[PDB]
Amino acid sequence: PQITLWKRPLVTIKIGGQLKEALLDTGADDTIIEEMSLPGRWKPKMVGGIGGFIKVRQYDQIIIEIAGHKAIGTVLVGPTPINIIGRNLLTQIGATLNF
Amino acid sequence: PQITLWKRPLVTIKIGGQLKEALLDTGADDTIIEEMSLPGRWKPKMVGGIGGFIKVRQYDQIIIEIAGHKAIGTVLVGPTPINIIGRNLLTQIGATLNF
Ligand SMILES: CC(C)CN(C[C@@H](O)[C@H](Cc1ccccc1)NC(=O)O[C@H]1CO[C@H]2OCC[C@H]21)S(=O)(=O)c1ccc(N)cc1
Ligand SMILES: [Cl-]
Ligand SMILES: [Cl-]
Ligand code: NA
Repeated sequence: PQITLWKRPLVTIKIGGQLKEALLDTGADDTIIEEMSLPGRWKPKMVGGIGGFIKVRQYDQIIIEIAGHKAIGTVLVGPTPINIIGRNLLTQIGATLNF
Repeated sequence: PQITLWKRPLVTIKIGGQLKEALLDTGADDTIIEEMSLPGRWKPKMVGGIGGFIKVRQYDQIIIEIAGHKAIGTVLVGPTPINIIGRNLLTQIGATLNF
């Protein structure tokens, strides 16, 4: 796909057996999803942005289908106002910025 | 250019005659720069990010060069942790997301 940026670049993802919508975010180092359960081990992390930091759970080796493209990587889970696909998984689907 | 996402997509910007670095951020509606002086009047705006909201100064019709492309548009100034180029100016320089 080529995605213009006139509106937010929202896509459908599948994670943990659940379909969700998420923002493709080149400004995010990491992927962060709103509170949900995921299997396996986790460790606590703080992640910071505009407005300050939030505490999240870091799960490693989680598979996510992103607009029909599979990726595996770390997923943070916590009180983010929107689900965000960050660079750690955007690389894996071959996403690039073009101008 | 075609910019991969293995590293942060940082580019040089020029605003008020000064070179700065900024992040190309598809997850940002709005361009926001760290504190600096800009001409004209400003308007109030609240910006909500991962960690809560911040107050910023909204300047309209500001001339800004981004990675060698000319844009003229709205720039917010406030305590962002990093200079960010959001979709309002990414559209002006013709940027798309591709995968
Ligand atoms: C601020 C950037 C350096 C980092 N952010 C990614 C960014 O794209 C967020 C992503 C985002 C989007 C919506 C709400 C919260 C965060 N956008 C954002 O805060 O933009 C604000 C300015 O324009 C506005 O439009 C969106 C909210 C405003 S972040 O959400 O804090 C974040 C930080 C670290 C990770 N790993 C993942 C995400
Ligand atoms: Cl990862
Ligand atoms: Cl104010
Ligand atoms: Na795991």
